[PDB]
Amino acid sequence: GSHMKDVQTETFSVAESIEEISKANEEITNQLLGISKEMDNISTRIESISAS
Amino acid sequence: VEEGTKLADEADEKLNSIVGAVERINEMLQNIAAAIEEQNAAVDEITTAMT
Repeated sequence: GSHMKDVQTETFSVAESIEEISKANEEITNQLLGISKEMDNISTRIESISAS
Repeated sequence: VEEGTKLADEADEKLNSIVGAVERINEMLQNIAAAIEEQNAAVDEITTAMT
């Protein structure tokens, strides 16, 4: 298989890329949780400012 | 004595009218003293809020 010597170079590049995306979309999902909590802190505080 | 008793009976009425009138001033002044206790409670409520 002459061109399978290139199909490994291609499928290596996709396999190394997709595995970075797989932890990077977990790093983003973690950041979205931390933002959500901090917007809830802003939300909570603007209610205390409304009562003040 | 005719015009001494006339002016003195008018000075009686105009001075017994002061013993009520400056007591009516006093009654109003006790009512602004009572309002100062509310301003002190209210500014203490505003100060803990602004802090």
